[PDB]
Amino acid sequence: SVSVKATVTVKLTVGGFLSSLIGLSDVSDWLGKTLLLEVVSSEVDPKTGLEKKPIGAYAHRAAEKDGEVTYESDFVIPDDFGEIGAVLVQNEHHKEMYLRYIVLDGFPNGPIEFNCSSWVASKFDDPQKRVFFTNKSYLPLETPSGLKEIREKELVTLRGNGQGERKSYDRIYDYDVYDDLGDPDSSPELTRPVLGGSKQYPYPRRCRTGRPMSKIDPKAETRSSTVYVPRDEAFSDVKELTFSTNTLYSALHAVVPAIESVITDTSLGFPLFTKIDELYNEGINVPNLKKHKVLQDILPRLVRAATDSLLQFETPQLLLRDKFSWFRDEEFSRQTLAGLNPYSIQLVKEWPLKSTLDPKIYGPPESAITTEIVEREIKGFMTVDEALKQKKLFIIDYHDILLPYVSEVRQIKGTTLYGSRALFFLGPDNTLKPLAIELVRPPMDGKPQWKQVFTPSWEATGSWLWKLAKTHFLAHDAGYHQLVSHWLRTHCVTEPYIIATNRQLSAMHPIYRLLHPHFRYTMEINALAREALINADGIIESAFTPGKYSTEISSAAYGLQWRFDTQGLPADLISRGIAVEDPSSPHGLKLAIPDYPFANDGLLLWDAIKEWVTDYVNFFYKDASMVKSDAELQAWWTEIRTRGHEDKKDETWWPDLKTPQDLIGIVTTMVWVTSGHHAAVNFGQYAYAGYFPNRPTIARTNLPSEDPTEEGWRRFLHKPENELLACLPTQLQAAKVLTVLDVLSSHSPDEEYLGEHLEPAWGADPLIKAAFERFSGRLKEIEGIIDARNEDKNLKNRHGAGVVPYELLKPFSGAGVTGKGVPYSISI
Amino acid sequence: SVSVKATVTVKLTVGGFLSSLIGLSDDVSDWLGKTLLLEVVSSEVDPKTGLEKKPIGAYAHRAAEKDGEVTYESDFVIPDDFGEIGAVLVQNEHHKEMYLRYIVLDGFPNGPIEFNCSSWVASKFDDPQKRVFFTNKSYLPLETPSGLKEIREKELVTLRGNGQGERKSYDRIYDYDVYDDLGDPDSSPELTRPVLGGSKQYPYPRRCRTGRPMSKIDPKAETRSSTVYVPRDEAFSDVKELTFSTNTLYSALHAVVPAIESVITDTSLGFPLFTKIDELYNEGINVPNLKKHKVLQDILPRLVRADSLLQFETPQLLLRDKFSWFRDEEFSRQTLAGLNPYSIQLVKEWPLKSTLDPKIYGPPESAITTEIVEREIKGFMTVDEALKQKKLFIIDYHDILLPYVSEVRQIKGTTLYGSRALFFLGPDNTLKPLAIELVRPPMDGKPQWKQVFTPSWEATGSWLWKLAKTHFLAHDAGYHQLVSHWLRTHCVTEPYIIATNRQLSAMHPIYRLLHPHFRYTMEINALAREALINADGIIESAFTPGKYSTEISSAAYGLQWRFDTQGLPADLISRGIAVEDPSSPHGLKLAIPDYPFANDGLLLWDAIKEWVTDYVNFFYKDASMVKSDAELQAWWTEIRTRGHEDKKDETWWPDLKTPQDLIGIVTTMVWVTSGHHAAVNFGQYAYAGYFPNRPTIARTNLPSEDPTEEGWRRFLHKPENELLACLPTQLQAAKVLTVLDVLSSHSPDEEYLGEHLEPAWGADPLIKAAFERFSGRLKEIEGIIDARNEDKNLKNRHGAGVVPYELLKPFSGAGVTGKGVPYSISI
Ligand SMILES: [Fe+3]
Ligand SMILES: [Fe+3]
Repeated sequence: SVSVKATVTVKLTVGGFLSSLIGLSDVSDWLGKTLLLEVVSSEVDPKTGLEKKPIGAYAHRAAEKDGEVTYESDFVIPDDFGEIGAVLVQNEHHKEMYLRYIVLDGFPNGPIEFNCSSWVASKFDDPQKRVFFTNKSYLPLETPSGLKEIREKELVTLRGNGQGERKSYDRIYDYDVYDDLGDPDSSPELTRPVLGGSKQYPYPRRCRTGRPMSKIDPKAETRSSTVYVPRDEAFSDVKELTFSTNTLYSALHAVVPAIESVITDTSLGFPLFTKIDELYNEGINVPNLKKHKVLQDILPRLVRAATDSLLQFETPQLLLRDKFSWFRDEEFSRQTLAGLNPYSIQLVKEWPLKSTLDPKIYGPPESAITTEIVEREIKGFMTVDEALKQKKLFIIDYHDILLPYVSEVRQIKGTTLYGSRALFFLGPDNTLKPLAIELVRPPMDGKPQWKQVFTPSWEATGSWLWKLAKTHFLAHDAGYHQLVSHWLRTHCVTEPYIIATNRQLSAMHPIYRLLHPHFRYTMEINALAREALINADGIIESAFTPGKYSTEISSAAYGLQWRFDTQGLPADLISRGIAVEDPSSPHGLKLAIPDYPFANDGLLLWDAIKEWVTDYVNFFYKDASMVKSDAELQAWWTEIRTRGHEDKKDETWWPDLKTPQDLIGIVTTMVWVTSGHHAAVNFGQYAYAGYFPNRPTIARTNLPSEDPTEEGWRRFLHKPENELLACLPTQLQAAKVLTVLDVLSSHSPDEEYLGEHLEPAWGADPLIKAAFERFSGRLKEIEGIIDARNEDKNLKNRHGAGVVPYELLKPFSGAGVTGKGVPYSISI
Repeated sequence: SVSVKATVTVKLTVGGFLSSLIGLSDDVSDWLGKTLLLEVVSSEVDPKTGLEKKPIGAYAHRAAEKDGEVTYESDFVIPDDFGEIGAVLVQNEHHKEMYLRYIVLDGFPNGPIEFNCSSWVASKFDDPQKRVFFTNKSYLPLETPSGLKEIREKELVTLRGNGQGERKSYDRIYDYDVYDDLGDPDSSPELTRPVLGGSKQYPYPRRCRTGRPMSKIDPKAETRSSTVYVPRDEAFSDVKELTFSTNTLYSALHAVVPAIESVITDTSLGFPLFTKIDELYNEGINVPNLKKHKVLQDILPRLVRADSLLQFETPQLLLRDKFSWFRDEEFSRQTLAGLNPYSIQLVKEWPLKSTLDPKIYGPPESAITTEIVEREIKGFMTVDEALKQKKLFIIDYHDILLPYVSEVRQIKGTTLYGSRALFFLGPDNTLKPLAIELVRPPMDGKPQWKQVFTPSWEATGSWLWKLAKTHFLAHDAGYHQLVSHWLRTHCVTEPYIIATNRQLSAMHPIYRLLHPHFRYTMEINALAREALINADGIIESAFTPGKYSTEISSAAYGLQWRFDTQGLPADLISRGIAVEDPSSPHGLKLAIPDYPFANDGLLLWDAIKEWVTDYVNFFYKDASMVKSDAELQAWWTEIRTRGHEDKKDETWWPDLKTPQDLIGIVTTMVWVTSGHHAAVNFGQYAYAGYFPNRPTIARTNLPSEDPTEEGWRRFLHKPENELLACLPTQLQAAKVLTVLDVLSSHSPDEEYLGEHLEPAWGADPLIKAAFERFSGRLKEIEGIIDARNEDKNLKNRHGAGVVPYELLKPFSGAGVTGKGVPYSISI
């Protein structure tokens, strides 16, 4: 018999810490007397073939260091037991405890580490014993015989039965539709359509919460301020208060209601551009502030010291470099390639431009952007048909997706809408020139279709109409960026992958341990987004052009455009006509826009990631038969298509999962989206939209040339800047958006950067640890490649007088709003 | 024997009132005087002897006291055989001078006899010779009544003086003398300036002789003085209100400006933020040494408010559009409708080429190229089609500026280039800027530096374009202020005024036609040679050429100024903007059809010319009457040979032999004093009050001129700090903004072209009728212009955020209205 010492390290903390500290509803009641431990053998009883009996041991307290308590248990294990493959834990305390890790000592051949990083419920809440595996990873068919049944049982435990209201201690991962965003029990004006489950509103599923349905609106799930996620996905409880989720929680439920308390007039615009400059210079006095000093610690870039507090915004990086760049047309076009939404521009392949909408409903489909209008601005270089053949015309085209909403959005007080197109021309020095913006209003109110084209002009009136048309198009791009490029294609579509990973891949599965850092933090951020960002009267509705139709439009974009096989960066660039496969070219891709900072730097990250994923997959899957025979892997991919993205389960574009290369393609796509895609659309938000006239979230008024009256037109001619002010966000909308965007762009102190620190199971296997080291080195090299590109005067889309260097895909960064740094996961 | 009563009306006031009120240097009781000796002069000689009858006397005695108008009174008796009275002589017994408004003779049966005096009558102790005032009837010299021939010629002798002496206060002597009082070589060899006028290298219009002693350290320099002499009646400030243009400007240059120079002590302190520039208009500067005046808050309300607060009003350009000053289309629109519409000219020859000495100034070929231009315009037409169809236009300062670059570049706080700016007229008749070329001549051993800048699609070329615009705009500011404004109006006009008083009798009809167009100018120019264009004056302290600024105006004078291109039609033809075409409006086909200054100016030209035609034709029935007018002939000769002596030999001076010749000369003169001056003067604060739109100086070189790796990186990192470093200092900005707000303000007693007539004009029925037609034509033009500013097809005056072009509307109220055309150069 061998003597064994079990050391259990527990973190000192409590759930729901921040809510109290900032005032929205003892230390001795926290920790328990003892913990029951059971060591589990990796091998079944030889000869009998049944599972050996776990050997128990109760564990008691010992020391307290660095905010972490140790629990100790000295026991003895028979020698015919074999290696230990897992440990079972039961909490006898009446409250949950957070277990950091477990070390088994006294073994000759070495210490045995278990990575817990989990809350262990009070047995009185859930009597089921928790199992923790060693850092050794196994395909299902390689599971040690003594662990095969416990592996399957734990998966059964996390799947649950698809019923019941989820309790805070549950660990059950399952799907449901977005039926929780409206508030019909509060007003029928807060009623919202269910997103997911129909041909008309397709949508990714989210984590099932199972709260009771409303009696007023039986399709709506009742609202709660405590939105369930499985217990360990609520990372905010064991992170510092500067953690992303904690800072965003504080902004949405403390700072924003405080803003709404001092800026009560919801229709008060800025009367002067100087008043906009005050947001950054003098700020806003907010006398209302519960626990004001705590917020000064949590949000130092926002809440400043003094019984009352000052809300004051930092200068956005765009303005620190060039106070005037926001109205230069070349910076407008530069930002389609290097700004916060690099995902919309595509190649023009058909000419003239023509809508696909039913002309019997939406009016004449021919674009008002004419060949002669184009040649007026490019002919000193080339003709239109020349430009088409040489891939020099590019477009951002929101016409067909936005026009079906115009009539309805225009019924909302304080906003309007157009179908819009922005046309660009790639010059000889590889910089974009904006050629035209077209704005359409469909036939409605008995009037016919309204349609105009605006261009940079030689005279003041057309020049001002151009500026107002940019404001409208920019507001459409803000909505598309926030709802589609950002919310839909990262946050929203990823949550079903997370759910399926926990439902179908065992915690000891290698692909689970590969995906895990890329999936942390996201489910909890998304739950807060459903509670306060994309809900009825939430942040986006209150400040973006489409109002209450904002989230529906992301459903339409999902149904119309989203497919898994174009989410990887090469396939996205190819799909938009920006690249063609070319063995001669860097990365195998010939770019029709050669200086495209987002895409140039993204392909460096894509290759580095792919090579890491290749090394990892090849370590565990030596051939196609090992892929096809992995029942967990196959069940995982199947559930992603059939439940997570159920509304697209029948589409033909889903990749096969039959070879190791198939798996590499699938994983690289997922983890590129959660790291670099999200980073590129997320951490530049304050830099470019913090000074909101550069990127307004809403254009509140129609163009003066839309059915003008003599008196309105004369107002426009007299004081055109006042038309822009009346069109730009209100003071309340500006403060709310700036507050949220500053938080979203901020790297928390404990941000986990792509390829900086390895996972426990990765560092436990020498060949994986080595591959991670090569990955980390590749990323550090990429840092140096990007830094040189930002000093290259030939790359005018990232280097120039007053130009912001493109750093959003530099992997590593310090804390704060730095404009660089790529986390593993969607963390904010 | 007829009994007549004289009613002299004298205004209660004293000379130099402002200088006391502004605390820099006798009580209402002692102001006036005791008696006034009046002598009536008959217009007819003795029909027997043919000798002049003697004048009938009478002492006038202080009689009444009303309305700041004290009247003297004198009853006396005139013989039956005296004749119609043609003049009255006046003598002042008081030790102080006095200012008479008018003299009325009551009693004669044919009506009252009214004498317009409007003049200061000195003490007999300073000048004993008595003062003659004529009736409002006008006479050519040969038509002079017999009893007035000798008095007429001797008043002219009195006004001319003896070409020597030092001019005293009470003097009324008009005479010429060169520009040798701008330097101050007697307080630094640095504050020394050359003499303008006299040399084939420093030609210049003459100015009013002051007589003050020469320089103990420099033979060719006149002493400096706190009182600059103009003939006594030309010092109109003494009888105008404190709000009068000359009074407000005296306040600014001698009170406000020194107070600013007392706080803002760092002559190199730039603006650290653009937000600091905005505070000029929204918060002001605290200026302490201003409550020493507390009169400034009444005289300069737009400026001196409430340690006193100097705050500036928002210029009109920014009221319409905070952002128009960034826009390339507003830059180009202002060559046609801004404060300097006189520089743009048609490109006739391509390619551009310098006329300067290649072995001193480098290759003369321009870096503007056909392929460079076609890169922007081929969407509309080729270069050859553009020159053939008159679609390319230029403002070219290269050859005049390049010779000064090396010397100006030795001045700390400034630099210089030779510049060209090229434009293209598109199909809706709006201009687009194509390129600016900046040139530095070979100096310091380096070759010629020459770069062309254009509107760009990339941030670096666009910021270099912005910086090139700043330099070009500084050059246009200097050329506007020194040439378009100072030289071609104020400066070249003063000799006309001098010659008119020297050679045309006050009773001469052309004297009386010209008088309102010449009022106020001489006193303003004296204020200018004392505080505006002097060594270390306002211009030198804030304008790109610094100490070389006035010389450049002499250079443009010598190189370019000719009398026969100063009329508006001849100016337009000379610049290639217009060709003579009987079938176009005004007989002129305009290459730039929507050209607000030229369109509106030709309306005024035609209205003025028809008034002058009517007046001249009333008095000169044929060429013989023009040829035999010894006064008129001596007038034109003195203007050529003495007023503009350095050009007296040029072949372009018009002849003066026919009524039509006279109409052309006068119309040219009075267009310049009214519409020309108004168009370059009263939009100054509107366009240059927000000085980044029109900076008076560009203090730093382009970053692309022999760049260092480090400086180039500063430029890339924070390009708006390059622009701040180039833009005027906080001292320079506060000085120019002060001056321009004053120059752009119409005093309340501003006399607008064709509103009120002169006394002699209203006295003759056909002249009055002709004036009424003139006045109506002008009122009509107001409504023509008002409609033009509502025409959306006239994109150069109508559009979103665009300042209407109102600078040549004839009538206005007081203040900085941006409209209204005075008779004269009044500010
Ligand atoms: Fe995000
Ligand atoms: Fe003037």
